[PDB]
Amino acid sequence: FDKYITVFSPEGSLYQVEYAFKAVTYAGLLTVAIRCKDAVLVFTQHNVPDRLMRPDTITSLHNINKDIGTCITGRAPDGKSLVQKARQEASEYKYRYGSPIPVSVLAKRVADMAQVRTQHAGLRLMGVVMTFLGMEQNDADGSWVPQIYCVDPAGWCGSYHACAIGKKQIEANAFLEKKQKNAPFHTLSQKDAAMIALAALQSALGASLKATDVEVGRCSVEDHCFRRVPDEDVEEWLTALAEA
Amino acid sequence: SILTYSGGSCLAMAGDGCFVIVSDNRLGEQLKTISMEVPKLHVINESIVLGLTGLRTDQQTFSEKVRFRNELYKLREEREIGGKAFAALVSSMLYEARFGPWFVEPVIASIDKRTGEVYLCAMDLIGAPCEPEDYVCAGTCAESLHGMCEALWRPGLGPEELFEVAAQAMLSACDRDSLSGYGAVAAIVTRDKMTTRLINGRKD
Amino acid sequence: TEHDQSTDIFSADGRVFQVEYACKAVDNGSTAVAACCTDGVVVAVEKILTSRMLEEGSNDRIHAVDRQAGVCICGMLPDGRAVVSRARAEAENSRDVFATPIPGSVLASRIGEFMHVYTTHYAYRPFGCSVIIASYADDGPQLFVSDPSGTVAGYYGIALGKGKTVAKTELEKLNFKSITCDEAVVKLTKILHDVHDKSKDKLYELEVAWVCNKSNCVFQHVPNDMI
Amino acid sequence: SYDRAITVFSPDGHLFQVEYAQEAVRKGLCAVGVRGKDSIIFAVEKKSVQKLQDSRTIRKIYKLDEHIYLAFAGLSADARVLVNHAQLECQRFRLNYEDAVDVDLLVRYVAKVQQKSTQSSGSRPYGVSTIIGGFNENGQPHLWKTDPSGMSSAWRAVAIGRNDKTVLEFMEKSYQENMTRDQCVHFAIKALLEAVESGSKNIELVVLENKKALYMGDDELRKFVVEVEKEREE
Amino acid sequence: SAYGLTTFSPSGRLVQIEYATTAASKGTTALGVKAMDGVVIAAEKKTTSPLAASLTVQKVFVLDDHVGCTYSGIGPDCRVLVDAARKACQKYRLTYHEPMPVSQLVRHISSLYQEFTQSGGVRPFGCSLLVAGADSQGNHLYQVDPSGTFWAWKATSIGKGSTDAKTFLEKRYTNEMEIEDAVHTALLTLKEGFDGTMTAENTQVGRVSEGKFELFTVDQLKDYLDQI
Amino acid sequence: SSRYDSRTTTFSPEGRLYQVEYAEEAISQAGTVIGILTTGGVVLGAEKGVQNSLFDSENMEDKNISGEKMYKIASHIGCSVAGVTSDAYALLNYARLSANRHHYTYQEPMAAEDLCRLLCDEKQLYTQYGGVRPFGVSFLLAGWDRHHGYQLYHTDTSGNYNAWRAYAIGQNDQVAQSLLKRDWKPELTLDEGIVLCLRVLGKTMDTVKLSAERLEVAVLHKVPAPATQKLLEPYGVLPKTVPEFKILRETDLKPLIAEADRQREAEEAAE
Amino acid sequence: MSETTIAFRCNGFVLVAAAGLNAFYYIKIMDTEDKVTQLDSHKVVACAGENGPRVNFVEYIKCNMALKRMREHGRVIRTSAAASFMRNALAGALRSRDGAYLVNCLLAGYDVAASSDDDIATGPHLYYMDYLGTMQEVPYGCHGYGASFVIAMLDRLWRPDLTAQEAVDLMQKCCDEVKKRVVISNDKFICKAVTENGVEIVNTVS
Amino acid sequence: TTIVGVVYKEGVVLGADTRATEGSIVADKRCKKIHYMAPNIMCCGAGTAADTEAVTNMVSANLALHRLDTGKQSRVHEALTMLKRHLYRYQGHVSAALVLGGVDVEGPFLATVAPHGSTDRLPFVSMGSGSIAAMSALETGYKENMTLEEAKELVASAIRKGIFNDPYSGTQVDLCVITKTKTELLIGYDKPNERKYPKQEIRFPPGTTPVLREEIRRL
Repeated sequence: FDKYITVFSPEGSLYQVEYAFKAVTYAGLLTVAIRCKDAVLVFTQHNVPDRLMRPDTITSLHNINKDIGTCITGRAPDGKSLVQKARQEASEYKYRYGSPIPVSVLAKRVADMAQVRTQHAGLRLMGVVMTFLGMEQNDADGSWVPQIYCVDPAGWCGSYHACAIGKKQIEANAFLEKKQKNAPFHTLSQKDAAMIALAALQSALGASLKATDVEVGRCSVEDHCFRRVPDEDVEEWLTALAEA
Repeated sequence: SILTYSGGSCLAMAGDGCFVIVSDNRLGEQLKTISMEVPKLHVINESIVLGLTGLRTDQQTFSEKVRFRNELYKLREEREIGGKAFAALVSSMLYEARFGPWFVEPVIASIDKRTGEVYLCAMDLIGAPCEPEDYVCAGTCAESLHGMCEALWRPGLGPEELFEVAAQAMLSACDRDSLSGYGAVAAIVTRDKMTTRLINGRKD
Repeated sequence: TEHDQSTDIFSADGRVFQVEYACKAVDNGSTAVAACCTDGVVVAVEKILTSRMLEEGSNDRIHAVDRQAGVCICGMLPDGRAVVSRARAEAENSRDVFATPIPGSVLASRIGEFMHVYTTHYAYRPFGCSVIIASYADDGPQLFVSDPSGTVAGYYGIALGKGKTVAKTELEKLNFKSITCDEAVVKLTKILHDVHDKSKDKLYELEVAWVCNKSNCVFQHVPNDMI
Repeated sequence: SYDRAITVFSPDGHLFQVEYAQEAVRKGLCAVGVRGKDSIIFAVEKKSVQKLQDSRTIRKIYKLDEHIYLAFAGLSADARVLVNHAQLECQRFRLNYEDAVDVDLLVRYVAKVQQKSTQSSGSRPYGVSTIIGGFNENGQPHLWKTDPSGMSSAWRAVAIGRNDKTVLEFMEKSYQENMTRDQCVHFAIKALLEAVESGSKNIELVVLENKKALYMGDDELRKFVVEVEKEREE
Repeated sequence: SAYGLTTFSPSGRLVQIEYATTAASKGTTALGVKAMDGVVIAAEKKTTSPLAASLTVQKVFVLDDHVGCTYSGIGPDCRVLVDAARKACQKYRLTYHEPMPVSQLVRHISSLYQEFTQSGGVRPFGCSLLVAGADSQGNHLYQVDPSGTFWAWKATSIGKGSTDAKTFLEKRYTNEMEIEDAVHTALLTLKEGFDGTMTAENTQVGRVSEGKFELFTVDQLKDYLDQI
Repeated sequence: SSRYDSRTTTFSPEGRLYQVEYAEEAISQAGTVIGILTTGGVVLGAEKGVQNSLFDSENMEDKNISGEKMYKIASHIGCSVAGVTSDAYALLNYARLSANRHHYTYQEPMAAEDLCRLLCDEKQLYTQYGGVRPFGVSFLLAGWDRHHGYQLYHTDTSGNYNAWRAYAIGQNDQVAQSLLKRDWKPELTLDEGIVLCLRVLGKTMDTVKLSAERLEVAVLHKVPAPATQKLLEPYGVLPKTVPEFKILRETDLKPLIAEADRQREAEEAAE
Repeated sequence: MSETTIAFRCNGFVLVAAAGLNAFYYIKIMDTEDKVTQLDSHKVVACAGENGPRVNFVEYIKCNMALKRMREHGRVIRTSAAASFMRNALAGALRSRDGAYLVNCLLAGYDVAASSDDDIATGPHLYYMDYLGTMQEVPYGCHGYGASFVIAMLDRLWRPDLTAQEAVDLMQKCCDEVKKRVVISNDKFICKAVTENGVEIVNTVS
Repeated sequence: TTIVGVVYKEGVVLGADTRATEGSIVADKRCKKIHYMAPNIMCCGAGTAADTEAVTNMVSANLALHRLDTGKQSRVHEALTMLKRHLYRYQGHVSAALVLGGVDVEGPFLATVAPHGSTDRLPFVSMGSGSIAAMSALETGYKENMTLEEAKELVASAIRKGIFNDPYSGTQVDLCVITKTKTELLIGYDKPNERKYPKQEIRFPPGTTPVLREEIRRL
């Protein structure tokens, strides 16, 4: 009964929330995000099993507006419904206050959408983790700083230096923890950050990657916009890793 | 004019740790007089008096709504409301009827029990306040009253001297007005006591 | 096993069983195939007849949704018809409000969104159809599939329904960069005649449509002589 | 807004929510009405005698208009809601037609409210049976009963609540046409003491006559009870 | 869905309110101490991993310039109460042009908890709050639970390590403490129950004094941790 | 979703409403509450829970509006509650609003039985319409009005009410009701009533000496009328005495607790 | 103002009078309409205005007062509470969609003790009201074109200690002066007294 | 009313006069016309007093909520957008004209908002019934990169043109200086209208007024 709707079990837990988190791994893909000195990057597996599928129509990355990107991990159509609600939110904010929504504010608004379904009966929770990426401005000096914020099915909202989500996330997080001990990720260049993210994917999947197996997104101090990184730029990061 | 249909006027003045507030007694229908015993003052608590002028049906309706909100405030908050919060409440109730107003013009006087500071306010009929440190006036003989007070008021009067000045201002102005008169009532408020007096005037 | 009574409940493993059951209705239906050439797109489907006394055109599975785009339904036909209506309304909205023919990728994503919303609420059930969408607007020829989960993808060639495993094998021996829309009709029809099972379903016919340069980017049924 | 169906048919034509409501009525205190020539009596059992109860007892016979009264059995809180609806309808009728409401027409309004509660989604039936009595504007007395299904009927004497079926058999034998105001009071007290234990302060009583109503005092009631307790020994 | 999820049971218990109260009592530890001239509240913020950014995690909130709060239990549920409380404070200023008293704000919050124990289609909130503030009647510290019940305290604690913390405060509390001695006492009480090393990055502190509520920065908190 | 509906407003098979019975069981587990009708007023008394040292005062400006257990509804009506505390606050607000709207419309005070009947109708509604649990509260109400004088009512979870010369709700209500049935009399004064209340709470709590920190007492009585401003209200007429609800402090109880301990030591002597 | 109404209170009574006229433009339809309506055993209201609003307003007040009576054990309501309810209905209507009730009233009553606990000052009361919702307790009052003549007479001749006989005489002089000086014909008056024994018609006034 | 603003090198200076009138009478000789919006943002208002007061209070409260939610300093463009949207919905019936100024991470910002809901961002503005007279000093005196002292002297001279030449403006000058780090209010910055002839004192002997009755009450 506690297994079927949002009420508490006797130990204080919510089972539909636990099960919505297994939906995140059931989908079978892995994502990694990392923030370095001047940028934020996100690397997700591009799976095109069927040889007849048109690869440029399958994506886990989307723009919310010009300057904010998302990566969906988990049940794919659930994630597309949250992309549409986030788009609507960012456009209401701009009408009301006359400026584009900051990435920390947007993440909190989507986290509230999720919490409402853990507390009202009759609508299914969405079985996804949404990762949001963007640059944010300081009020002191006016300089811009990259951010990563993740939102989970319970309505939790949090910021990271780097994060792995999906199948074998436990092993990929362990891996990034080790690498962090050498140098904090905010001192690293793009290339060094990228070599750590690609090495973590490979280590956890237990395989070798070509450029066509990963899709990558980026925002930077140089160009605020969220943009897909070209396959040629990724090849050269993988080449650089294969050497060392 | 709807504001002059019913008759009546009100004045309040500030002193050293005291105020005086005064109203006329007439109630009419344009030039006809219905009653000569209708003062327009309402005691809200020991520290606050409200004077209301304007159309008499809206004085009676608006003062009943204010007394109802004040009763619920005391049960929720377990304290008496103070003068600045009371005037903010009244201004908010008038602006709620911005596009179909209550035809009343309130005058509010209060004294902070602790400090001895006096607070006066007058509002227009949609709630805009004005908070001088000397006197406020409203009603049918407002223009004359406003000029009598400017001539007679001075800083730092005690209760008895301040009473004399307010009575003379109210009686001189009412004698030049057809719609206000038949004497006046006054409340004199200090930290320690509240006195009330009936002032004799003309009978026309 | 109470977890499979409504679409608003996850199972312990992270699945939504009512949506899986709806997919089983599509997998037991008649076969469809489609291919994206350099000119256009071709769709073909098998109709299982329930009587030898039907008029021609009865229970058509292929429907136009704008001048330049069309839909083919697999699985339960009346459910498919509710999606056809929605799609017609989205194509009209795009012309009336934005003054454009709806791009193929946008049409497919709206159809997906609409189907997904019926997998979320205790009072509705999932659709029991998959839709093939074929379009040629200012984004070129495009072929998409949306299923009962609301998942949407783009293809060069595709097969659905009970013959799909074999049909897929035969679509993999085509050359998609080179083929024209007149060759395609011959190959696609052949695949459908070969997977037909003659024991179970005795009476059947084929329905075929296209949108291409030859037709002036108008979506239409092929003339019955080209079969 | 909750809109679940609560009252439904079951396999042999039963409406269980309506029969359960009828069981709450049979658990309730006993009530009696008696029509005479020119009077109507209502008599009701009370919860019990206590030292701590307040002497001014809460009334369980209600006035609906100057000329109409109501007694009941079942859930007391549901009955108060029904009384409130019937008081408003009596005044709505004066506002619309000028005349005072007839008793049979007010009984139809009440029965219709009960019937609707057995067919409206989102709500259960009233667990209440009523006895309603009054005089028209031509001095003729009426006495009616309603049940939780909405069925209404007119009676010369009637009983509801616990041991209704016993009190009704007693009344079937002894009732006579055209009784006096005092002969009616006797008959009603007597009928009640088939169910109830003593007759001290466990009876309230109302006498209704064309243009006069009386909640009987303790002294006048004691007189009538001893007279009846004497005749029950014979 | 429009039926109730919280219902009475044969011995008169409302079990969903107990289960929600069990969820609140398994959160991380928060506490509060009232001095004679202010109030301090504090909470643990340990992350699960060093890949999480510590700075952005908030356990102590400003509700208005004179009052703030902390929580134990389910965080996303607390955000709903914090938004409702902020809104109520501003609505009170628009009507009376003064700060909402803490007594009135707590009652507002309590009635929002009570609705989620009775309305149709909803479960109760799974968090307790500590509210601290200053008004005309002085400095106040209150606790509110998932039932909607509230209490005024001199010192108290909520969450996992809450029984040992309350025993430790009972010994060391006096009616004559200054504000600075209270900040010391609060940080000492946390350290007892803390698993690991208390740092200025994994703890958070707020203070009422001179009629204002303020979160300590990391730097301010480091000065206090080097003295204890 | 309909298969998980618990059907709170559905009759069960003997005309019973189970949620209403279960909420009544919750009341019988709460702190004891006593009420007594005298010739000088009504007394309400309640047991408070055990008194921790770290508890604080709200420090409210006016002390006779609310304690832990006693609440003012209007100048002539007070009450005391047993049951679910946050449910009591919701009904208390409804009563405050009802009683003060009546005064707005008629400019006179609401009758005590009328206020009690509105409150009980709000409870009855949740047992018949709308699919949620009922309120789990019982009230003792004390009032004064020009129709019937001093009154004491009790309300229950079904929405029924009754009138009493003395009564008890909560934990040990059969013990308390037995002692009151012995020692109540029609000719009690207000001070004799307060002593009779402290001795009954004394017995049920089961302590030889009465802790002044574990009790609460309120009274509804008539006091001399205040100002009579015939200059500002020329047609205003007050009477000599007006009702007041008062919550007794530790400096008003001290002598009355003494008198309750002496009568306790002279009842242990005869035995 | 085509119909005049008059009232005044003395030590143990209130007298109330009103003209009988019903008109259609310049034609008298009848001159015997009773406009002094009884609200309960010890209360009357005299109203001036067109038949439609007058009748619909007094039936609304009578209905609400009867309802309030039976949810209160049939106890007589005080005159100030009835006045307060009427004023609130007139003021309410003024700001409503249908508009104001165009009626002007005088309400009179005699208050009597409910029980032995009742500390009410027993006595007669008289309230002047207008169609806007203005309400004032007065010793005497009038509506209509005749009002100004009668008010001046009463300022000259009224005292609180008039006997019943002196008061009936004084009311007849007031009605005669309305007939003498007002162009609109008010030829028949109906008068009622309110006392500790209830409401009675005074037959010697017309 | 006369209200004025200018942009200088590091900030904004706002100014106002202090007379309120009803008809041809001076109701208040010292009304405040410079309202608080945020720690870095101020507003002066002309128009219907109640409307001006209500609008600025509502936006000031919604900006305070938004700072607690987001954690960031309020932007002057946000205030401007929120005012404009409210005024536009009421089609001029809420008759408030406003001068808004403040400083945020993108530097100084000054603008006007008309009652129908239109805006203008400029380096010097004026509004009210004295606006034409004040604008004559601004066009003769303004220049780029003024110091703080030049800017205070220029705003005070523009308000004095309204005070001496427009009958609905008067009494004295109030200023408000808004920099990156602080907001400073300077009430009575210039008082050019003192008393010329000292007020004759008119003593009434106590007992002068006839009284019929008296009641007393202790508190």
